[PDB]
Amino acid sequence: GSNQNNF
Ligand SMILES: [Zn+2]
Repeated sequence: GSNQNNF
């Protein structure tokens, strides 16, 4: 799967 981190 794809992963995204938005701090
Ligand atoms: Zn993955």
